[PDB]
Amino acid sequence: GLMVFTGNANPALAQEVVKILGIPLGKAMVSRFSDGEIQVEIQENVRGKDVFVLQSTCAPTNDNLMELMIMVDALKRASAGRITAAIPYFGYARQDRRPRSARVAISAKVVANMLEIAGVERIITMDLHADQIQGFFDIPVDNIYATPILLGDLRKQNYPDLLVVSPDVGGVVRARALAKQLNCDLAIIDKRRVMNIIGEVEGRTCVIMDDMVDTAGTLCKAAQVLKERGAKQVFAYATHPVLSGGAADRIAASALDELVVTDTIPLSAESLACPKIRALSSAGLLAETFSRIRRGDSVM
Amino acid sequence: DGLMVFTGNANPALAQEVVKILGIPLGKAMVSRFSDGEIQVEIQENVRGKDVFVLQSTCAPTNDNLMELMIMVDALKRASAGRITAAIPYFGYARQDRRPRSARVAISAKVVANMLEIAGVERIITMDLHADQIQGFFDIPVDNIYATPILLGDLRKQNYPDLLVVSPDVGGVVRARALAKQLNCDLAIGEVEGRTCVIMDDMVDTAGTLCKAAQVLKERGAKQVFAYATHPVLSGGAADRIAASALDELVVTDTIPLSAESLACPKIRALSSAGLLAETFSRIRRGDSVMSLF
Amino acid sequence: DGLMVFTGNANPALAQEVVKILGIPLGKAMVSRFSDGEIQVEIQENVRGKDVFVLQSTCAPTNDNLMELMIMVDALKRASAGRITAAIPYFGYARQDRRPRSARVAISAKVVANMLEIAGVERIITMDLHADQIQGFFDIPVDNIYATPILLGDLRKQNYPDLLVVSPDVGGVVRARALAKQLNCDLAIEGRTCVIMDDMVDTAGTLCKAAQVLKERGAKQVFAYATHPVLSGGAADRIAASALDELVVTDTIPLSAESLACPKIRALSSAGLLAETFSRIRRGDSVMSL
Ligand SMILES: Nc1ncnc2c1ncn2[C@@H]1O[C@H](COP(=O)(O)O)[C@@H](O)[C@H]1O
Ligand SMILES: Nc1ncnc2c1ncn2[C@@H]1O[C@H](COP(=O)(O)O)[C@@H](O)[C@H]1O
Ligand SMILES: Nc1ncnc2c1ncn2[C@@H]1O[C@H](COP(=O)(O)O)[C@@H](O)[C@H]1O
Repeated sequence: GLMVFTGNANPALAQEVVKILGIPLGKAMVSRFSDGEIQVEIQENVRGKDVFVLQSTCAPTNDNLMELMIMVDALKRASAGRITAAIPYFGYARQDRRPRSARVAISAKVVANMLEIAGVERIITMDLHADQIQGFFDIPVDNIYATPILLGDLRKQNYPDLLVVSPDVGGVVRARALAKQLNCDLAIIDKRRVMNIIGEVEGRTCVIMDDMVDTAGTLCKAAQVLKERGAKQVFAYATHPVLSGGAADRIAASALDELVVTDTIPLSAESLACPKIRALSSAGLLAETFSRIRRGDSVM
Repeated sequence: DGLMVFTGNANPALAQEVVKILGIPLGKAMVSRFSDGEIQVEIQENVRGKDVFVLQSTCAPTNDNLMELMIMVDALKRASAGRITAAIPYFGYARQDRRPRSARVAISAKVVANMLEIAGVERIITMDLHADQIQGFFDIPVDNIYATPILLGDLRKQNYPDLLVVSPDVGGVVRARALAKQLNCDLAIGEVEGRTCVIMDDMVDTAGTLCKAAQVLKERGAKQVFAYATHPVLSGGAADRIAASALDELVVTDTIPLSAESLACPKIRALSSAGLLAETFSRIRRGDSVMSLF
Repeated sequence: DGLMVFTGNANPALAQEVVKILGIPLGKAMVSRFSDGEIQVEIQENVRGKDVFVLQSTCAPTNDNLMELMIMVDALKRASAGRITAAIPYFGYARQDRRPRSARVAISAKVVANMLEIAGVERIITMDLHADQIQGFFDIPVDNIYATPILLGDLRKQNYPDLLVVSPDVGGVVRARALAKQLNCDLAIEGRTCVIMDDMVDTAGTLCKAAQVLKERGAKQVFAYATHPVLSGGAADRIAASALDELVVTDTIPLSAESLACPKIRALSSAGLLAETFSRIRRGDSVMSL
């Protein structure tokens, strides 16, 4: 019953997922017409099958979302038994509210509604930006943590004298949790009119952990501030390597020693040319989730 | 009064011309991008209880323009707009209106219909919808307006001798004979020598079909060949192949903005659909008959 | 196994033949009328957890046959059917699929799509749907099957001399070339045997004009094939009197008394094609492979 299809966002990652699952990748043309409208054709029988669609909605965001939307409709109309959208990086997640009642959209909610009306029956996502996005859906949402992958690597590196750093006074909650888990010290960076650091950073190898890195502006600003307070090294772990706005070259010039990321969003040719950026494989964690959910489907 | 018109980046010049005719300013909005390319939207004006029309064709880039419309509609809805009408002169994805011999494809135009309704769109205005059945993909009111008064207006103005209407296709003889009956001239699909031939389509994309017909018609001795179409999709080497073709001119509307290479091509002339849209909006606002116009 | 098939009054005989082929009994139901003419339905056996198919063309009397299907679906749903599929070989209201230029009309085919879905229908099976765009009126899966195999089966079965596929209307000239290609014969818009193929026949007006103007101008024989025999308002008389040599149709709509009487009208069984479609769907096999 289990089938897996992919869009163009992450096709290599999907091949690794099905490899582990011991199944072939479902065949589909996912392409464009001459005018740039999305052309999709499911090129095998999906009738009554349990279908997973692996497509992060990373850049180009709207294209990847519409690829997903259209694939879902084709699968629905071809009478798939069940449709799951596996969206490791969730595009528009950062637009989850209207700050100070600004006349903006709650885009994460539009996307939620979009997927539901296309006929998506459940969501799998990774390190979702805000827990509250789960309530934008009236269908089941499974949010998986890539923390094991990242902590796995950080441990292999055996850094002395490890210290977790919270870049801002947001995730102090989560930074203490990480520091408790590796039982090391915690330091916090903040700006009161980035100036203040509480906890001495002097002899420390500092580590920063995040859901995503975008421009890398925060990571790189934090890293300097740490080397300015004597830090030996600064390392950044992040699940989703968005890496827009000349981030790779900003990283290249920074006080940051290394950026470790997941392969949810494949690396640019620029990023692959950047020795400070290194990827880890999220495929095993994805396959394990697909298998747990599949087990549930065969209960009834 | 109460009426407001907004626009994304699909067709800004058309929007400006529409509001000029309406006698109102364009609604203030930032429709932009974040560094990662996700759409950035803020309504920069009060819209509470207002009768809001969003003017955005879902032309290329199709998905970006559709999502701008989606996100603007959400922004407006949450800012408590009284009513939201999507004015989509060119409806992208309209050609995916079925599954051919039931191939395992999407009915994309239905997906988009569902998306707009779920975002909070209450009414649709569109021009020369590729398929009339698309009106049935919606459960909200759909007004399909026609560029015929513009295109026929201009064609009649030209005052061509020995005027003959041609269906380039076969799946177009119905519309073509209706057009022939309205111009009272003969119809070809027929006899052609010595006569000025006119083709009317709702759409022009690559022009491959268009230009082939012009060639064939001339071979059989057509005096001149003219083409009239509402929507200038015009990809990818369309403008170039129209230039190099037996086609004397191609007249279109401005529902899709012309490219640089299309603006360079001296055979492509574009007519404003702005008057047609503005009168439509205006009639809708007063409850007057829209049908009348066509 | 967990498969159940019920019929309304639109096509009882056909449903019995489908069900005979499948090797199962027809589902026990009363589908009838109260004294005032309101639909009376009771499901007279247990359906819970079962995979229920209802076979009902919404041919004339359209609204009664449509309302029978609505009421049956509701009763089945409330009797906890595991799943409901409406098998509607002829889909009534299919010709109302748009609003023409200057007409304040309903898109009735869509009202019907909405009705069916709100009743609890989960999957549609239909035959030679009049406009493919109707599939987009539903947000449930729709399987449109073709009667070409049973029509072409019969056509080849009588080895007509000098066969020529004819397109009568300008509309379906495209698929007329696709038919000719499949029989490897010519296409027309003389002294040959002409076959016309169609989705349906209603008044037979255009068929009969076509048959005449083919005959006037030469043709040996004229034969017509159409899946759906609607055949309303004088159709049988118009056909008897026409240049047609035979009209061949399927049994998705049972022949009225007048059509039965007309020796030019011959009906083929669609039961094997419906029964194969049910099995393939049930097994998860591909339908379009047919
Ligand atoms: N794709 C994006 N890229 C950069 N910034 C964004 C994006 N989407 C939303 N934002 C901004 O980030 C803010 C939310 O950030 P936060 O306060 O950290 O949850 C929103 O108010 C937006 O202005
Ligand atoms: N954006 C597009 N550009 C070109 N062809 C398309 C597009 N969308 C759909 N089609 C195809 O064009 C055909 C519809 O054209 P028509 O036969 O004129 O209705 C279908 O086979 C579609 O798959
Ligand atoms: N039950 C019906 N009988 C006859 N004509 C119809 C019916 N329903 C709709 N129509 C009209 O038939 C035309 C399309 O049908 P067709 O000629 O089969 O393509 C439209 O102009 C409809 O208004």
